[PDB]
Amino acid sequence: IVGGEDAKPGQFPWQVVLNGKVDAFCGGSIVNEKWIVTAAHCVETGVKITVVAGEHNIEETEHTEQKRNVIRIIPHHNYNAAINTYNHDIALLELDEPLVLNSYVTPICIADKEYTNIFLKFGSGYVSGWGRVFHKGRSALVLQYLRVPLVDRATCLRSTKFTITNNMFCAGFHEGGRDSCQGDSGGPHVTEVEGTSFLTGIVSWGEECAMKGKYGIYTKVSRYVNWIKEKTKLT
Amino acid sequence: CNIKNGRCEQFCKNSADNKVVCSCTEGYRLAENQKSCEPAVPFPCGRVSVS
Ligand SMILES: *C[C@@](*)(O)[C@H](CCCNC(N)=[NH2+])NC(=O)[C@@H]1CCCN1C(=O)[C@H](N)Cc1ccccc1
Ligand SMILES: [Ca+2]
Repeated sequence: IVGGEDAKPGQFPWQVVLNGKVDAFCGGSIVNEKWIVTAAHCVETGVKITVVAGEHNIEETEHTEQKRNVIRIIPHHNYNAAINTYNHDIALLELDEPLVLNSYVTPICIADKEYTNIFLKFGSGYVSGWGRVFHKGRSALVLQYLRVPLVDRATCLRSTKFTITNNMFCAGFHEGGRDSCQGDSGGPHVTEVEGTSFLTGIVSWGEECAMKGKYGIYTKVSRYVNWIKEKTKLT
Repeated sequence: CNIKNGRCEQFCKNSADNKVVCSCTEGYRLAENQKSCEPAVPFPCGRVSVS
């Protein structure tokens, strides 16, 4: 996260970090005790991945961390149908052992297609992660977060020569300076509805970070809500 | 549901009579005022409880 600030412990209890061949390489959010939702481009290959919930400072011990293994990975079925577009950039991770829910480990809410879109159109969401704090810079030790405004589709489109699909939205500031960045992918874009946060996006891609005239590109979760609820059912 | 979500805290749907039926997401219960949403579990989704 560029131009954000330190979260407080438990401020984003749905946030998780992904560790693997690279440490702290992407984020994710808790769907329920057994399932994480993240970005598909974080979890290509069948490489072993670990999840840490209740994480705050990745170099220290807070005694709130819960580490789990990923036993199953379901990228969206249409991800990488078209090469290098990052359309459908969303994936689900099944944990080997259920998370124990507490003040530091809490699911994010997921509304239906209609209300997810309504909440997105509130025009203001929070994004968080342990990604780069400067472009081609250092990764964060303490969890960062940033409020980012929604950008209208027409402006979004003209901001980049790459394709923006209806499964994506733009968010960021017209003057730049504040943005998600490398390492933040899979992290939740959440909208707070009277004290209750709902998942409205996933950090996906961009062109550099925090540059003026450019915006962060996010997976539009409203389009995948039915898919998420179908795949993550607890029995 | 036209104005302010039919004063529903979370979800709203049009019944009839120009009336409103409110509802909440999983982990929450419809409060007896038939508008607000109350936690029905120890750690409901989307809430900060670290205090
Ligand atoms: C995987 C995520 O950590 C990362 C998040 C980047 C978010 N950027 C901003 N400004 N909010 N996503 C990616 O790295 C994705 C997938 C792989 C490539 N990619 C990019 O964002 C590249 N920057 C896309 C690109 C732009 C210009 C030229 C080539 C590639
Ligand atoms: Ca720690």
